[PDB]
Amino acid sequence: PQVTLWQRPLVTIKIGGQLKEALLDTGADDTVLEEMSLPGRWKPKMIGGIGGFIKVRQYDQILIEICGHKAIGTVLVGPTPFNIIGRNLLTQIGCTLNF
Amino acid sequence: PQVTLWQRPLVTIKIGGQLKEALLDTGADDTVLEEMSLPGRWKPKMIGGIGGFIKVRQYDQILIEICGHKAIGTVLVGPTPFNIIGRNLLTQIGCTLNF
Ligand SMILES: O=C(Nc1nccs1)c1cccc(CN2C(=O)N(Cc3cccc(C(=O)Nc4nccs4)c3)[C@H](Cc3ccccc3)[C@H](O)[C@@H](O)[C@H]2Cc2ccccc2)c1
Repeated sequence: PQVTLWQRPLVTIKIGGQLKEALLDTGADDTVLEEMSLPGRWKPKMIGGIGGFIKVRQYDQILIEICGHKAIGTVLVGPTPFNIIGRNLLTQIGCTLNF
Repeated sequence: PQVTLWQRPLVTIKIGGQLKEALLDTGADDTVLEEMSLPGRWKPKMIGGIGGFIKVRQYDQILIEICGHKAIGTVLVGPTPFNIIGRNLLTQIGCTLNF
């Protein structure tokens, strides 16, 4: 759908049998999700943002349905204020930025 | 123009007589530029990012060319690692997110 930027672009995602709300985020290379339970294995990782670096658990390849659209990729779970869908999944649902 | 997100969506801005590149960031409510020489005076603000919070100078009423497009807005200048243009200016250059 087309989404204007007068408001945060949040979408509903279902991950892991749970529904979440997440921000669509063109500056983020990676999807980062607030602490939640996934089944399976993960790797420790660190990413930086404004403010600092956080240590995060890298899970792949997780199925996520974002709006209607299914995608599979790496998600990282950690101490983020908000669930962020970054460009690794945005490419997968065909998202463009248009001005 | 239409950007796909296989790379980071970078644009040239002209800000304060200086040419820079910045990231078009739908997740960022506020535009934050690395420290630079801006005239005029300002107010301290803090904003929060993913690794915590950063303290920045707030200038209002700043002219930016972002691609061909002039906008006038609030710019925070401070300890970011990238120049981010956020939704306060994105909305002025008429940016849409599309999937
Ligand atoms: O993959 C990532 N990093 C990797 N590291 C290594 C490999 S990959 C990664 C994934 C998600 C987010 C980010 C880090 N990140 C942020 O920290 N901010 C804070 C931000 C940026 C700009 C403005 C504001 C703002 O307006 N804050 C405000 N607070 C109060 C009022 S306004 C906030 C938000 C997201 C956000 C919003 C609210 C709370 C928390 C975060 C941006 O929207 C993101 O795109 C991105 C920007 C960025 C990108 C690269 C390096 C540094 C910074 C990085």
